[PDB]
Amino acid sequence: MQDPIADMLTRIRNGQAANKAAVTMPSSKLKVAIANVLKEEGFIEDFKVEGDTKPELELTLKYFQGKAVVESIQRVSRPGLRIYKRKDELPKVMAGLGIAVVSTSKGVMTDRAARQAGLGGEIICYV
Amino acid sequence: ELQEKLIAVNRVSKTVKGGRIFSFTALTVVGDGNGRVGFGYGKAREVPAAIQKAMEKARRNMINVALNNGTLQHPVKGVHTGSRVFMQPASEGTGIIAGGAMRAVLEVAGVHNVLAKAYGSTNPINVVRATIDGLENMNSPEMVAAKR
Amino acid sequence: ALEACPQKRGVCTRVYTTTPKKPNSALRKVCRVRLTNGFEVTSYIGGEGHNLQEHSVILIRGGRVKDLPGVRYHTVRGALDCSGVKDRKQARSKYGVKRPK
Amino acid sequence: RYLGPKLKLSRREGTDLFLKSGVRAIDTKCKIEQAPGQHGARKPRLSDYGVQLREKQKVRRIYGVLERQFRNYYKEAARLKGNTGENLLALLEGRLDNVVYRMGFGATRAEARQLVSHKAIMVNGRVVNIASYQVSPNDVVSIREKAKKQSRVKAALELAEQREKPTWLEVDAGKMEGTFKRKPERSDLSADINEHLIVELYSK
Amino acid sequence: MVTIRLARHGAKKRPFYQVVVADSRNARNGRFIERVGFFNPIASEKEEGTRLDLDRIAHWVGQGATISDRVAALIKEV
Amino acid sequence: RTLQGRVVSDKMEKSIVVAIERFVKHPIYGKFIKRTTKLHVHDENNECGIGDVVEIRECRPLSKTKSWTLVRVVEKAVL
RNA sequence: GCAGUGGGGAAUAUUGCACAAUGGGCGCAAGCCUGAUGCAGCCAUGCCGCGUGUAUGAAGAAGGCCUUCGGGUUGUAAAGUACUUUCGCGGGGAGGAAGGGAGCGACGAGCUCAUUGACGUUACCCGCGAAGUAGCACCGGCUAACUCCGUGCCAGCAGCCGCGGUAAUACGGAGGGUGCAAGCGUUAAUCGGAAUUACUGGGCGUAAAGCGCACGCAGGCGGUUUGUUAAGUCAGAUGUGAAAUCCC
Repeated sequence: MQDPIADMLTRIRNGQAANKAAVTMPSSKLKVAIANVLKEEGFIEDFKVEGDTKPELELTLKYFQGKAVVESIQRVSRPGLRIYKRKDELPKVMAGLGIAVVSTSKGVMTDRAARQAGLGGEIICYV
Repeated sequence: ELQEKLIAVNRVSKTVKGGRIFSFTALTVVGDGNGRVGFGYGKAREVPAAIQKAMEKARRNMINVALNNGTLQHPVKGVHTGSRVFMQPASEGTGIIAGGAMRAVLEVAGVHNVLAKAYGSTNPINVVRATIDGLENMNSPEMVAAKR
Repeated sequence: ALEACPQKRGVCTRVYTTTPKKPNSALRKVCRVRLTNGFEVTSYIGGEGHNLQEHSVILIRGGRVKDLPGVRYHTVRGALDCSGVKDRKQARSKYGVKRPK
Repeated sequence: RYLGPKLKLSRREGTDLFLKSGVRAIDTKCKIEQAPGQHGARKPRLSDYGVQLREKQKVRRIYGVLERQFRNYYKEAARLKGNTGENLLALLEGRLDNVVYRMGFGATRAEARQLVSHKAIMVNGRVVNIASYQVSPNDVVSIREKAKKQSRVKAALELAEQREKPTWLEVDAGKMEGTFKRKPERSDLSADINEHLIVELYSK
Repeated sequence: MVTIRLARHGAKKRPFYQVVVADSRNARNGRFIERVGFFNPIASEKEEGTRLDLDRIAHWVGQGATISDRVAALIKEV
Repeated sequence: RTLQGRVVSDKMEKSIVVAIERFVKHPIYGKFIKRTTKLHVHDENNECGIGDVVEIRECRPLSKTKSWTLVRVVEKAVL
């Protein structure tokens, strides 16, 4: 598709809306790299590689009483207009309550993770 | 104890059948200064009658702003009617930089430092609401962690 | 003012009188002036009495008269042939009237 | 500064401000208690904006300062940490001309402002002729060695004897010197000012 | 012609010359090549009247840089 | 300077025009913009033909319009 | 070209003094030239410590101001006196720069010494010393500051909303008050508020606004995997980063 990352993000923003147990999404090293921070931060239970012939990423979403584990989640860096932030440009999503995934040379990390490493990159999306 | 602040008072006049009946309105802000706020807007024939009645209503409808080091948690943009209000936390030594309608509500709120601005409609009655509404949508890490 | 100048001179063409609009009624004194700018506009004549003839030549200030639709300029009394008001005890700063001894 | 009838501002503010002969029973406020003009006898009808306005008024009148700097110092005190109201008086009370007054070198802030401008006042050795000078703690403010002869200060300091000084200060009539201990709190200052009313006004 | 003269910072009640090596064409207070020291006629601001920095000028001297009459006196004083 | 382009013409003798293209961001918007330029490179050996994407380097101005010369041919043909 | 004249215009100045200093041209040097410049004069045009005053001063008997006519206000008295201390007079007289010259030394380096002070005398310091003008705009709302009298949709006010037909605080006058404290008002000119072109900040069913439709060129965008190049992009170092400034 146009922007696979945005698709995945949306396909998850959708699954949570309908309170779905798990959601499929075409596999991809980059995608997996992302799903890695979502599970560590606590946005998702985890994930697993599924698919008889086609590689998929069965994502197991979790919920709680009141609000969903992931209220908001959207991509800020699209193919139409890429964005890059410096070590001091990394914005703290919701005073830190939430985090943002960035793609740097050191690898895919969050605001705090990237802030510690001391590097900046393309702001994948905010959650 | 609780502290009050008079935002503004309007004469207000309507053409009632038989002449002109005057009714004064008044915006009051009740707050202790450690995390609670209260907005009141009652009417009355006399100015003081409205002021008192307002303070009573302000104390009846209070909110609990989760202050953090004399500031707020995360930025918020409330949009009441045509009016609009934005808020953004700031380090110490900043000072409540905002409108009198918002500042008065922030000062009593306990907020020591904060950056804000009014967009769209700037009605003093619509801005105060948008202000107290944004103070409600405010959340802390414990809330976002517990609710999750 | 064309050149966006504060003031502009001009020779009067005719010193006639005009009547206010609907809400008013009087004989306001005006005069067509041919500013050096190359325009012939009408200016109001402040004061209870003036001494402007055909070859008056007076400096124009710039002010619209709510009463006279068109008169968007006022005459500066106290300059050129435009003699300042006489016995003006109040508005001396305007109309140009020296303070009596 | 305003520079004019000060004995009228007192009544106008309703409170008796100490401009000069506020001690003597000559102070108009003691003889007649009401603002200047002809409408000083009629019953005044103040409003919300009125109390706040007339509030900061007397505040700025006491120290006798312009509305600009008075507003500037407000922004500053409101910027730094701590209660604004408290910080406010702190800065204004830090003014050199003001300090000199509290020290007793001058009969009033007006006269003090004059003494400063006349280079008749020094700070930590070096002389300072700026009334808007912010006096910090541990700073010594004494009279000029050459000004130690002028009868004006000779009579001022003479009366200073036996007279107590503020807790945030400490003068020495003998050496005609003085020290600015620390920043005075609202508790130390007993001014007829409601720091909470002056702040609301600037809020608008 | 590269010359080494004094650059007057001259100000109302503030006479300070900057012995600098610059082209003769350039103005007295124009763009200079490089400062080698300073000069205080009254020597009131600081106790150190002048700081020639011999080694520095010692380079221009021979490179084609000529020193004026006045500056030469200060330089010679080292 | 080495520039990469295409041989859009081989009409002249010992003279071939190379259409070099580049991508630069807009000074205001910032979005990438396409811009090309025709350069008359020298080719004494008349080796390069139309459709050849060769490299261009700065050399002694053979003429007023020619100040570049053929260095190496990247590919074979892409009309 | 400098000063200046006349004309124009709403309108902008001494046809003044002088070279010692700094700097520049020529000469080995002596030295010469230099209204470049250094100053003074005229005009508050502006800014800084004092426009119509500053400080002092009688439970306050006069005058100006206001007034619900009870009162209140201006409170050096509205008299005087002293003042920050102006102005003015006398004396000294700055550089915030020292040589030119002369003596020693090879009139070279260096050292030493003398003359010349303001610019062919200002500033500042010291001494003496008289209190020594004052007015305009405005007071319905925005604009901070009140009524009486006269007049009466009458005369007049007005940037906008308006006001005046016998009680008008917006007309004219008077008492009083506010502002300016020669500034303040006023006139003219430049910037933003306007997220009302909106990249950050926007809209198009009915408020201004989608092409009548189809199709199609350029262009924009475009599934997946691998390799080379790597031009774009990104990174390190280095050169320039005109100077000045923006920012601190």
